[PDB]
Amino acid sequence: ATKAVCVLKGDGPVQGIINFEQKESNGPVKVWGSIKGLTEGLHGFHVHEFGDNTAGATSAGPHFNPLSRKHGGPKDEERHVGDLGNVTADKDGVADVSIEDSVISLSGDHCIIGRTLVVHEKADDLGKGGNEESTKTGNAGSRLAAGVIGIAQ
Amino acid sequence: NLGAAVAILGGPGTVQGVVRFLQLTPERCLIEGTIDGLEPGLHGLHVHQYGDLTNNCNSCGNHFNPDGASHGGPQDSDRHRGDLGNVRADADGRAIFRMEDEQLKVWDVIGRSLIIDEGEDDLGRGGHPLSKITGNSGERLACGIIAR
Ligand SMILES: [Zn+2]
Ligand SMILES: [Zn+2]
Repeated sequence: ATKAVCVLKGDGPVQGIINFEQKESNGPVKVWGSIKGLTEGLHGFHVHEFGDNTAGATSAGPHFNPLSRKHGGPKDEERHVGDLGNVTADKDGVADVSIEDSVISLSGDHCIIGRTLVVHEKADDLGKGGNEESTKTGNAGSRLAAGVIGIAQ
Repeated sequence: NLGAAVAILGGPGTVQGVVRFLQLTPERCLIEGTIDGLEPGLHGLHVHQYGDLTNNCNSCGNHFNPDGASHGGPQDSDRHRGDLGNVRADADGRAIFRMEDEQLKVWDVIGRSLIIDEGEDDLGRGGHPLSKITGNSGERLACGIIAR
């Protein structure tokens, strides 16, 4: 597909809508939207492997990592495909989101459609924390709100 | 295996459930699920073409119909790919069901939506202007994206 959407929902006040769009085959994917209810600062923003949320974070799994690499930031070469870095919530809790990534895709082996998009509790340290947890989740913390990436018109 | 999926159904009401998909063969797909909070009776179950939950279940679009067919029941060959017929909820409001489909294929519905309606799907036989379009099943009750 060329467009996708995701509605982030959670048990807390965190909630928002994220849009996806890709105009070139295996090209860049524009990721833009809005989230509210967050604490001011940077928050992890990842695509996990599975959209199955029957068990929540357990069934959603780790970061979408088809190439079997270690965690990183979106600008790094050693990264998970689902590694999209941080988003910024202002002093009112609103996170105006705008990302452009070419490792993710709306087609092919790196397709993220049907998977889980999660905004996390803490800020992603981009895999530079010194501990092993940095090489897995970037110490981003627990899931604040999540949603499935579905095909949009 | 040629694909598996799962859809958690939710809406602005008491209806909620979990439906799973498994592509047994290239030409046969297994569909099983359990949905609670339904009024006792028949309820239409359909795959819509957009997994867009930004407006309850209304932004999900029409029945997934890539071949440009008319609405029908599961036993009709001329039917939308997303036409799954009715499921029945018992007196307690629970609808447990298990079906195979020979047109709906898991890889082609990943990212799309699965919706259950308030009324019965007339399978295109109701003699109504909506029969050949939706099945005249009324309002949408709960929906969810078919997830990997
Ligand atoms: Zn990662
Ligand atoms: Zn139909």
